Amino acid sequence: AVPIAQKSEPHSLSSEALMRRAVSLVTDSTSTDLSQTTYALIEAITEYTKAVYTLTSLYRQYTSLLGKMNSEEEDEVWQVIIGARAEMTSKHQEYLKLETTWMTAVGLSEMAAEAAYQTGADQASITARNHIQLVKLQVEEVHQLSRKAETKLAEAQ
Amino acid sequence: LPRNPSMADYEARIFTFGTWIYSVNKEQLARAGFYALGEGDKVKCFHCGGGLTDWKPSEDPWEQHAKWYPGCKYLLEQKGQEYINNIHL
Repeated sequence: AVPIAQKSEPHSLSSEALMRRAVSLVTDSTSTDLSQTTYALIEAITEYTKAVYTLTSLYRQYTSLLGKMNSEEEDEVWQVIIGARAEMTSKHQEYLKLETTWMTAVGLSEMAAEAAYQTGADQASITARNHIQLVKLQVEEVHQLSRKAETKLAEAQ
Repeated sequence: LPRNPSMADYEARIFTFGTWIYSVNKEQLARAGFYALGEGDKVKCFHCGGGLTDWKPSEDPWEQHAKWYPGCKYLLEQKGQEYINNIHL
């Protein structure tokens, strides 16, 4: 047997048209937001991590100077640790804010990918799916490096 | 899914109460899913994103998460529905 050659119905439900364009506009909009938010989040985690190991080194030094310092000095070292602590906190706060935003962008990108899949747009589907995949990979890795630094700060406490 | 997966760990959350000047217990707060926001006694749940302030001397953090944010799925996973329901009575 051979397939039946056909064609006649336009397959024109307004809903069909709206749904297909919606899928395309949204996959693009989420692509944009995912890249943009992933960059901002990674950058904030990197800046936060810097604030962490800075405080870690401040502690390692203060610990090294235990005894060697005297009254005023021990106090001056501490004011620096106080200001450093505050910096790390502010960077942490910013990083958590952007982590939530990235979570939304990722969720929204997955929605679009699934929709493109449902509507048969495999190309847009796979691209977005591969993109989400990469972005998740990189953000997990930077977070892990970030945990390493946090552990060393703790150990230095 | 949590709003802040990075704070899904207890140790991550308790690390935020390093310098806590309030009587509300920080281990209990961290156990109930909260991490300090770094201002006042403001805390927020890593999962539902719910924030609480103005704590009282002897207050139960889990009691307060169930009170104010009964819909938190971290809360029911840890305390169950009857617990949350009892709080709403």
